[PDB]
Amino acid sequence: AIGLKAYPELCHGCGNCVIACPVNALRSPEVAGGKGPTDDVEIIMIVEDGVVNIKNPDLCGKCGTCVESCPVDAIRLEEL
Amino acid sequence: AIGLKAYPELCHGCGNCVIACPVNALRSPEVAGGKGPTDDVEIIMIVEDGVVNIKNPDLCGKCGTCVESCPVDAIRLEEL
Amino acid sequence: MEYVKNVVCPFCGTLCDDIICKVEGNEIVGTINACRIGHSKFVHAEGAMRYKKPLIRKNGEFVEVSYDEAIDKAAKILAESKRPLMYGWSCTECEAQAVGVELAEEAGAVIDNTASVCHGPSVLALQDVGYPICTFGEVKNRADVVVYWGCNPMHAHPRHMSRNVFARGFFRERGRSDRTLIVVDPRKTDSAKLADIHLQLDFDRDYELLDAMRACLLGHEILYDEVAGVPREQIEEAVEVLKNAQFGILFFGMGITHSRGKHRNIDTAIMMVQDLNDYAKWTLIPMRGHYNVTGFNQVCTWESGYPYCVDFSGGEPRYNPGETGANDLLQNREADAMMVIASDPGAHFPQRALERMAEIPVIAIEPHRTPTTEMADIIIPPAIVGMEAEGTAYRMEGVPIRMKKVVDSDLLSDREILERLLEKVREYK
Amino acid sequence: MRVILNTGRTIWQGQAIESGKDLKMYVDAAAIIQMNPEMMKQLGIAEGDNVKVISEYGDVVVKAVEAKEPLPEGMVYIPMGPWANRVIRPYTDSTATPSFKNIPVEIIPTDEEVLDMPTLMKVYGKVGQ
Amino acid sequence: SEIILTPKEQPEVPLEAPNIKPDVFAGKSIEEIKNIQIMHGNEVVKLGDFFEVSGEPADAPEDIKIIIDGDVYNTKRIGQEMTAGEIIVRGNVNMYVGAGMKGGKITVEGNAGSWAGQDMRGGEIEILGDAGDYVGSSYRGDWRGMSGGTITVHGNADNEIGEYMNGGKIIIKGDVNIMPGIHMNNGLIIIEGNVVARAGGEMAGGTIVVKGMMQEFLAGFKYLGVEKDIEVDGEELPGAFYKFEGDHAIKGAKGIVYAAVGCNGHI
Amino acid sequence: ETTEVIEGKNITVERTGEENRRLIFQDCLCAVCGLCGEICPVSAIEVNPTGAMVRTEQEKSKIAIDENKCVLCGMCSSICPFQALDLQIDGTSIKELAEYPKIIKSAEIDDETCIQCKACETACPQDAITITRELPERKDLVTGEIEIDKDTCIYCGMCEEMCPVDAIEIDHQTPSSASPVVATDIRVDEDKCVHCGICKRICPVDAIMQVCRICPYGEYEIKTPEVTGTSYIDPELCVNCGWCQEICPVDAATVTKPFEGELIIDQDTCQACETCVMVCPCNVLSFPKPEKPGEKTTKLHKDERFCIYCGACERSCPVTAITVKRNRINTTPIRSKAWKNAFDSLLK
Ligand SMILES: Nc1nc2c(c(=O)[nH]1)N[C@H]1C(S)=C(S)[C@@H](COP(=O)(O)OP(=O)(O)OC[C@H]3O[C@@H](n4cnc5c(=O)[nH]c(N)nc54)[C@H](O)[C@@H]3O)O[C@H]1N2
Ligand SMILES: Nc1nc2c(c(=O)[nH]1)N[C@H]1C(S)=C(S)[C@@H](COP(=O)(O)OP(=O)(O)OC[C@H]3O[C@@H](n4cnc5c(=O)[nH]c(N)nc54)[C@H](O)[C@@H]3O)O[C@H]1N2
Ligand code: SF4
Ligand code: SF4
Ligand code: SF4
Ligand code: SF4
Ligand code: SF4
Ligand code: SF4
Ligand code: SF4
Ligand code: SF4
Ligand code: SF4
Ligand code: SF4
Ligand code: SF4
Ligand code: SF4
Ligand code: SF4
Ligand code: SF4
Ligand SMILES: [K+]
Ligand SMILES: [K+]
Ligand SMILES: [K+]
Ligand SMILES: [K+]
Ligand SMILES: [K+]
Ligand SMILES: [K+]
Ligand SMILES: [Mg+2]
Ligand SMILES: [S]
Ligand SMILES: [W+6]
Repeated sequence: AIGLKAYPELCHGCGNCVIACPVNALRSPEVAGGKGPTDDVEIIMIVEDGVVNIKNPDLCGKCGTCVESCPVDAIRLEEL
Repeated sequence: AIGLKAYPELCHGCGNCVIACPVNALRSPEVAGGKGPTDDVEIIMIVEDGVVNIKNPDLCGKCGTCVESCPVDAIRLEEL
Repeated sequence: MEYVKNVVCPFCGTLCDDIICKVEGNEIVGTINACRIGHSKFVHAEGAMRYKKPLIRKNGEFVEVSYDEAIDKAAKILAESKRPLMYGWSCTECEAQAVGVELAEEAGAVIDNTASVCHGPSVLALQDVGYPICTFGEVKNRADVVVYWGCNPMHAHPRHMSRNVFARGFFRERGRSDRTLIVVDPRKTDSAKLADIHLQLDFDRDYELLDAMRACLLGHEILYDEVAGVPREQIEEAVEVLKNAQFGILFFGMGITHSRGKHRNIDTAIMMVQDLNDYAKWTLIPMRGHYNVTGFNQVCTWESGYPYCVDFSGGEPRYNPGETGANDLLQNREADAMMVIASDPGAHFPQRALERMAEIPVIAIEPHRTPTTEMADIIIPPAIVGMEAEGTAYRMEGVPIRMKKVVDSDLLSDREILERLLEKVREYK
Repeated sequence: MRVILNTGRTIWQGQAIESGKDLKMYVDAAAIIQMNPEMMKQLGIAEGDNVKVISEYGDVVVKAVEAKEPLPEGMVYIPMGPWANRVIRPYTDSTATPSFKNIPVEIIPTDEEVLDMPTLMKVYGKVGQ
Repeated sequence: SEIILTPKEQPEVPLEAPNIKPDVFAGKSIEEIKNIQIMHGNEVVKLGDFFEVSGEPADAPEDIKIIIDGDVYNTKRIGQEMTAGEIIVRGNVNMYVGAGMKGGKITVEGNAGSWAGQDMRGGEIEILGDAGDYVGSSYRGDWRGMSGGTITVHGNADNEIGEYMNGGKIIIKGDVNIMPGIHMNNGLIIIEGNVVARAGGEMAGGTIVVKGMMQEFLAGFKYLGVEKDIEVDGEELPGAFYKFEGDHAIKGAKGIVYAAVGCNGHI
Repeated sequence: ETTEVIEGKNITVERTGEENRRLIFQDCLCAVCGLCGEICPVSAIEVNPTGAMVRTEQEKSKIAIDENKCVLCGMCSSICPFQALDLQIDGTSIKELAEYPKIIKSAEIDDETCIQCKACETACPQDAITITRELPERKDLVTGEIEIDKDTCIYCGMCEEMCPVDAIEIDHQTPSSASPVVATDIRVDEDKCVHCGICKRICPVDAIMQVCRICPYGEYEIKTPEVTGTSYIDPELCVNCGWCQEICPVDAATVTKPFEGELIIDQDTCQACETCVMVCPCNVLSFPKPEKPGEKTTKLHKDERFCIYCGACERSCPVTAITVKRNRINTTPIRSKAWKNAFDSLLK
């Protein structure tokens, strides 16, 4: 089925997807307000060692918001 | 000096320059009326063996009419 | 493994202060939240030269020396010099920059930072017409219209958009959905790909475009039917978007400081932002490059009265960019010695300046192997601010944040190196 | 071919400078020239082929790369670095700031090799002191 | 009357010589002129160390004419703030020639650097060769610039000549580059050659005349038509000029650009 | 120590000395009439074929000047009817020096008589004339009241469509649940409105009030149009053909010519190659199109009113079907006898 897939080799670490995602926003006010998380939180993905890193793919509702926010197609919704 | 130069290898034999030339026209009523000469005439150039052939370059006044009428630049006014 | 939080990143003028550092031994092995660039600074890339000790070259080849010998010969060069250039500063902390000002005073030197190849033109422009700015939080919480003018933050300030545009603010709780995003650039950059409006204007005609926009803004007719490659009708439609903002922010960058007109491109942009305040709240922020370029211009300004291109040769501070700037002294062959700190003009000056660097004594307070060290006579390695050394830095809009020390280094800090160089320069004089 | 030379940043050139300008990474990220695919076709070169850039002010050989950020017709992109700064315009017009962006250049295919970082600087001829 | 300065070979580190002006030379013997202080980098030195000095003293600056019989391409601020008298330079000069000038006249027989006649108040400057940027300009941050005098450049000048001009007259017989008359408030600029771009950018008042070709112009100007036989600041101009008023990016702008019809139909 | 600088197709011959002399040739102004080559006392000028230089692409300049023969006397400069040759002395052009004979010609517009109709600008074969005119604004030639009741308005768009001057503007939008309307505003631009009444008649809900005042109040509210502007004749592009004088409906333009002569055409020798027609810098020559079918026209039509007798047509014709005579060349007083022989040698 269609799911979240990361392409870290294309990623900038810019964080737009992390901030744009409503699941992340709902769970972390710092993320809702555009900051990287400092408090310990369970969210779908974060920028780690400079690139996007998927941590909780089960929480992803495949809405498509992050994909629109990435200009370099480093995060996508595709099969598997 | 600037003078008439033929490039027969590019020539179509179409006859536009021969007919367009006023010296030729004045000298041969058949040429003035668009025909190849049948009567013997002395004119600047003819189509001979399928290509343009300069016969009397001294009568050329380098007005440029022939050049305007050739689409494949097979007759020209240039140095020498 | 241990995680050090609230770290401030020492790369670009975004100056993010929410970095998590992964520390293993005494060494930084990973990061969280930092973008691709910031991460690359925090982590060592294997095969990369990190100078462990000072060096001096012997007309053609480098030999390891002690700190005292290297500092001593460097002090001798500056003491004997009649027009020394002290350039860089933007990638170290403010307390070292303050010592540099005092040392430039003592040596009769001209001190100058990377502003002279960067937002120097914005400095010249703001001195002539003004400087209407705000802090990031006003952008996040209020900004209705966000413009990136001749800057490419996705490649040059990677987290800038996520923190100021996609962020949910007090009055803009829907983040990106609450803002009209505008980008002005002759290229379809990855920043432009995210925009609601992309003015893909003709290069080096920003000044012409801004003149039409401002004439329109003040009620006048636009003379020509196309300006900078943009049709008249869309000039006015763009002016209406800006006039209808509730709160607008103009971020601008090198595309208009390096372009034809240079400081006068910034000049006209500033005056438009000012005049727009009769129709809508409007403000601007220069996208300052390094994490502490802004800090030097702050420090140099408050100690001397002038922000950069500062010449102490006469005792009094004097200021003429175009005369006393790093590139002017090198290209006009005025400088007879140069000290580089926390910068790489060998990589980033034009050929004509490097021609002069080839002929003169070059001192380089530099931790890594660079085109400048390849043109250097003395190399003095320091502890790196933000990883091994602490101190104040200033974000692109003036907000001061203290850089943190995360791990230990046996090397000396910039400030200690500079305080010793200042000690010896006095001894000789 | 006459083109307009634009220069500036890239995430890869930023990663490279903070990894190390002595590394091969930096040559791969900064010793390049970005072109629209139509322009590469017209000069007859492919990705990886080298290009000779000549200006009123210098010359450099850089590796051709297909621009993923499309350029205006007639423009090419060299990331900031010592390769770009061999050819851009040095004069500051009495502002102290060189003209790093939008410079008329001549580009030509070439079989010459890209000079690595320490070799490139030797062109300036540093004399010891 | 005549005091000769023969320059010795000029240093790579430039000289600043504000005191080379009739005002200071007045009432001094040659030996005291030999001891006048000038700057050479971060060193205070004597004029004699870089110039041989001959000639006749005089006590009033009106009667003194300084001749620099040789190239002084690396000496700045010659004639700065002079009130009277004359300076002739048989060669090139560096920056700030005649900066702050009040009266008298300077003749440069070769090229001059940037800021020739910056903050001029009166007198004359004549440059037979080329000039740099900021001819007759203001100083950084100041909105009050040149208020009087006349600058004549027989060759070409570059950028931002007459920046923030507020009186006086600049004449470039050659070509200029970009932004002539930027932020002009008052005065007169006559460019007899061409202009690359942005003549009169953000001007509020004054008059700029271009007898050659402006390659580009500015959309904030309103076209008023053509005027023939114009008279500006005591200068007679023959021929017809396209007339523009601006720069209307500025509030209340009353500046005027005249552009010669023969080469400006595209404008 | 003479010199010749070639810049593009232009030619500069200069000699230095106590008197600096320089002869400047501007290719773009040259009509290839040949007069310079004929008058040259030392045969220093060679003029390329007139037709070829006008009808075909050539890299060569229209003339060639020999440095080694040129004595820089300036006769070619004096005679040139097209201002393509200028001799300068201590750099002042000889047309301002009374020592040098000057050809007498003029072209003038009485600007008080001129009404700015612009016919002469159009007619000028050399584009030598600039005519400006400032018309009144549209708003000032028209009078009325118009206002739209936006609460009554249902935004059907019919007035915006029908408005013949696009004076009405509607702020269309796609509806949303927050803003469930198809438009948010409607406006009339009275700078454009000419009060024709169409919008009010088409309005389905009578939301537009519109009154035209032109006929009752036009005497008082509409100012009589008074159209200003000026004229300019470029003296170097100008050639004194006289087209402006003859086309002017109010005889505000006056032209005097340098040469007097005649044009002679042999219609039967002429083969209508069109060379002289294209060559003629004064638009003297034309091919009249027959007005009705079956009609015939004179093969080559002239109107010597526009003629200056430069001789370029005759020079271009390869069958010499057209010849030029020249009886009088009007000059300022000539004192040198060398100059009087050169000017008389061009008479025929
Ligand atoms: N990866 C990376 N990031 C960095 C740096 C780095 O070296 N690498 N350095 C830092 C520094 S010092 C700085 S100053 C900032 C610089 O950040 P920016 O201000 O973005 O500088 P650039 O990316 O060089 O150029 C900005 C844009 O201007 C455009 N441009 C070119 N010509 C014109 C023009 O005529 N008009 C307009 N409007 N635009 C034009 C170019 O297409 C380019 O995309 O980045 C900082 N961040
Ligand atoms: N073609 C072209 N050229 C350009 C530009 C362009 O757009 N195009 N942009 C220009 C601009 S805006 C700028 S600002 C310059 C870039 O200005 P540069 O100063 O050349 O930028 P960097 O190469 O990042 O240099 C920073 C150096 O400081 C060192 N450093 C890091 N931390 C510390 C510390 O704590 N102490 C010390 N002593 N050193 C440290 C790093 O190792 C690095 O080598 O490039 C300019 N050149
Ligand atoms: S998809 Fe909708 S949910 Fe899954 S990530 Fe991208 S955004 Fe958060
Ligand atoms: S993915 Fe596209 S967006 Fe999310 S980070 Fe990597 S880049 Fe910035
Ligand atoms: S020359 Fe040009 S025209 Fe005369 S014949 Fe050969 S082709 Fe037809
Ligand atoms: S040139 Fe004029 S003349 Fe000589 S040939 Fe072609 S046409 Fe007949
Ligand atoms: S953005 Fe500039 S600052 Fe915030 S992280 Fe990426 S780099 Fe360090
Ligand atoms: S005279 Fe006839 S030909 Fe000799 S120049 Fe003036 S125009 Fe060209
Ligand atoms: S000047 Fe007297 S000589 Fe030299 S060309 Fe014109 S005419 Fe023949
Ligand atoms: S002159 Fe006679 S024609 Fe030329 S404009 Fe004035 S009126 Fe119309
Ligand atoms: S017509 Fe009557 S209604 Fe339909 S729009 Fe024009 S006005 Fe509003
Ligand atoms: S009146 Fe005639 S013009 Fe004025 S608006 Fe209604 S329609 Fe358009
Ligand atoms: S008639 Fe009544 S309506 Fe027709 S124009 Fe004269 S006034 Fe306006
Ligand atoms: S005369 Fe012939 S040329 Fe001189 S102006 Fe009247 S028309 Fe144009
Ligand atoms: S006249 Fe001589 S030239 Fe004019 S057309 Fe009849 S032929 Fe061709
Ligand atoms: S016609 Fe009268 S004018 Fe036209 S060319 Fe033959 S001569 Fe010169
Ligand atoms: K995407
Ligand atoms: K042809
Ligand atoms: K690193
Ligand atoms: K010749
Ligand atoms: K309509
Ligand atoms: K008439
Ligand atoms: Mg100023
Ligand atoms: S910077
Ligand atoms: W920078």
